[PDB]
Amino acid sequence: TENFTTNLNQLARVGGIDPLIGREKELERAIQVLCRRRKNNPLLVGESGVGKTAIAEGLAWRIVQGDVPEVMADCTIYSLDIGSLLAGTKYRGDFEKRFKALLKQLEQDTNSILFIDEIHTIIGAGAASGGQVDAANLIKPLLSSGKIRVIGSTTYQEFSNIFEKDRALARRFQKIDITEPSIEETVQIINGLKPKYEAHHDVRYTAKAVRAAVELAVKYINDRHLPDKAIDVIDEAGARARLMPVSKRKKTVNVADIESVVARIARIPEKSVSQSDRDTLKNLGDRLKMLVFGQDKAIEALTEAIKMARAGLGHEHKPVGSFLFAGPTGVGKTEVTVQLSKALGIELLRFDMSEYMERHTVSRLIGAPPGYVGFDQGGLLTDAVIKHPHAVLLLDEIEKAHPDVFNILLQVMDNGTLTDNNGRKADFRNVVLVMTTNAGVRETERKSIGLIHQDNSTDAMEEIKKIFTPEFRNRLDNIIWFDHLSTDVIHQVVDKFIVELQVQLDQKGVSLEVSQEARNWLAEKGYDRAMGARPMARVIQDNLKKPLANELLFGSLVDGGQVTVALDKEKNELTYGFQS
Amino acid sequence: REKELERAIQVLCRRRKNNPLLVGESGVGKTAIAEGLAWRIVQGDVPEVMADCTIYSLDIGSLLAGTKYRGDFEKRFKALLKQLEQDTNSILFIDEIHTIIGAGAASGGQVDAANLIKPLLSSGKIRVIGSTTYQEFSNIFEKDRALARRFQKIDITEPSIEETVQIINGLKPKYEAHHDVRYTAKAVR
Amino acid sequence: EKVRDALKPPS
Ligand SMILES: Nc1ncnc2c1ncn2[C@@H]1O[C@H](COP(=O)(O)OP(=O)(O)OP(O)(O)=S)[C@@H](O)[C@H]1O
Ligand SMILES: Nc1ncnc2c1ncn2[C@@H]1O[C@H](COP(=O)(O)OP(=O)(O)OP(O)(O)=S)[C@@H](O)[C@H]1O
Ligand SMILES: Nc1ncnc2c1ncn2[C@@H]1O[C@H](COP(=O)(O)OP(=O)(O)O)[C@@H](O)[C@H]1O
Ligand SMILES: [Mg+2]
Ligand SMILES: [Mg+2]
Ligand SMILES: [Mg+2]
Repeated sequence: TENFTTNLNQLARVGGIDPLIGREKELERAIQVLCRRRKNNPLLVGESGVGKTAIAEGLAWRIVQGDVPEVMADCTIYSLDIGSLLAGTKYRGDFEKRFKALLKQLEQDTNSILFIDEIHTIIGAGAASGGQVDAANLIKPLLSSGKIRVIGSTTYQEFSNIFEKDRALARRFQKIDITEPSIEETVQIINGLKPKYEAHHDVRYTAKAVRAAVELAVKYINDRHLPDKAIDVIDEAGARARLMPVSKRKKTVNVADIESVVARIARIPEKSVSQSDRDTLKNLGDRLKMLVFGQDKAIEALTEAIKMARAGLGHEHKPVGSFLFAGPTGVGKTEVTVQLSKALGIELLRFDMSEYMERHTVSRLIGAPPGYVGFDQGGLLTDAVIKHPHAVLLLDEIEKAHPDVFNILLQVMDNGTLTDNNGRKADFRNVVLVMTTNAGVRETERKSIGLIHQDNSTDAMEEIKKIFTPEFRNRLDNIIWFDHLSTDVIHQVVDKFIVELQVQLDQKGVSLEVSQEARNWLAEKGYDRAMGARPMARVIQDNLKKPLANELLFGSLVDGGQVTVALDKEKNELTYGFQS
Repeated sequence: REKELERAIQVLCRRRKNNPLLVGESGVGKTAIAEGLAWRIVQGDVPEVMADCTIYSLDIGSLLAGTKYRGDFEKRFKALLKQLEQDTNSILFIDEIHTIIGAGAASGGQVDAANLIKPLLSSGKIRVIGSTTYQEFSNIFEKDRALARRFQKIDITEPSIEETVQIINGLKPKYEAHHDVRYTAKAVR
Repeated sequence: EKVRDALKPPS
């Protein structure tokens, strides 16, 4: 029978179980419940990682040191193993024999206590072919009688949905709700456990490192409770140091190592940015300007907002940024966002809001459609953010989306979190939200039927106000109005489109060199203010790609290149010369 | 895959909850990373602490099959833990770990493989290298917050074009011998 | 499923 039950008090003598710190009120109630003449069976109900298994085992630990009342002294605690109890019980009566034999020794001792971890498993432990004979029905008369004392442990999900379904078994137990300790209490717990973790990794943890692990975990590590969250960062930090090369090995765990661990656990950038990343931010704006010509104000808003986040000046309850890039066509509202992801090397979450025109399809970002029993549930936007917390979230053509989509982004832009239907929470604190719309292009473009031309370019904002609710616009960090491309800007665009063409030709081995005068001709021919810079692509396609297409497939341009493009002033037309 | 592995060695060198989970998409090398860790040990391309370690690949299908009894599953599964508990260096590679959360053997009960390994994983007795997809990680896994706590997710991202050509060059001898062909360097790119 | 079998020893 000893194979099924492990004496926890023995482990305490050799140090098998870690010490329990605090929990004076939680533990005290357990003693009161155990002392009870009747129904002396406490139940430790709490979320995962809140010390449910450290209290029952910690009680045994306290007994060895004599830090418990005289009544609790001289009382051993046994931990039951359901797996061993149900091992090789094929024949009828085997399980009952093992279970009843255990209960008999407990009643005889009169000072023994049983600890059943994950007690939700005894409901149907011994049921066979629909049989109702289970550990719960067997133990029941011994709990109601009060002969034996049993300590339980189960999560709220399991307790409410499985353990509390049997209204008889639950009556016998006494739920002791355990609440996660405060930040102040958690650091004390780490100090108590720090000697064991320090010995295992042969490292020393600075007092500042302990406080940082707790404070940083809450700030960044979500979906896990504080005692586990902090111990996870501490244990992982020690391993990182122990296994790195002996040369440059550092026994002490400075506060900087803690920050690096939290970053990898949460997949976010680390605090106290390094010199290498500092160079990226210094030249982040100047790199985008090379790719995107004009509209520097937009780049200044994105880069400055990112710097604040990486400098510790963030909102702490909102995303890195929320910018509504409202502007005319072909002004670089989407190019800057696609290049930003490349510049920062972070995943680009691109959502085309043209699809989400009606409410039935808007429930795909936070949940699954009704009746979708398929296991592939979850929102498209919540799952994506969870996979990549550091990323760029682009919602193109946000105006086309049903107005109800603006209500979803309110919490994202104010609280920084969006919850899935299942209850999972996504953190937007590191995502650069960017929206692109053409709400006011027509209004400003609109001509005025009057003797005096109207002072346009003001009504554009008034149209944006009508499309977007005031609450949505208040949360926004800045509404960037993209201006129209000028003649000088278009010249740079032609260069940008020629470089891309050169790259395509480089794959085939062809080399292209456009005369500077010829580039000016292309720019003037295609320059359109209303159509932005997209027409420049078309003139590049008609003037250059169309003639070369026939030559590449057949002719001198099969390989070798040696192209020489120039224009004729007399004819105002291009001259293409290929010599392999 | 030294950046991903290094993280896994850190998790496997922990006092408690030393069970690295290789979460990722489908086809991004989740299984190879775990089986690769064994290949690297044989050649001595791993730290000293990781040396003298064996990786066991669990087969839930074979284990569950043939039970036909109340305690057959528990008997064979518990015996496996004794082997892993006695051998401190033994590591268990449970591929498609999402399956253990669902009742493996139990029917109308909660005595599953997941609820049996939780006590051992919490105390650091045995290490477990799990592998699961992102869709399975969200909807099958993470529904039992207790088990998810024991496992430290290690996101595995798709490799770049340049990184993959190195991979093909590494695996080119295996396919060359099987097909008796020679893949040109330009062809793989 | 989980069925209990009663064995019979030889006489
Ligand atoms: N007061 C505490 N003193 C010491 N360690 C604690 C304390 N509270 C929690 N822990 C830590 O909590 C872990 C043990 O798990 P618990 O917090 O007891 O949760 P649990 O019983 O495993 O929860 P499940 O898995 O949901 S049944 C170890 O890392 C303990 O050190
Ligand atoms: N300011 C700019 N600088 C450089 N290229 C630009 C600029 N504006 C537009 N382009 C070019 O326009 C191409 C296609 O149009 P986009 O820039 O994606 O359009 P947009 O600014 O998102 O506006 P919509 O969506 O068409 S109303 C890009 O690939 C760029 O090459
Ligand atoms: N670094 C790598 N070295 C060798 N093979 C790799 C590597 N990364 C990925 N692979 C290949 O990826 C495949 C592994 O697929 P896997 O992730 O197990 O699929 P699934 O997610 O469907 O279970 C194999 O073909 C394996 O060789
Ligand atoms: Mg527990
Ligand atoms: Mg666009
Ligand atoms: Mg696989």
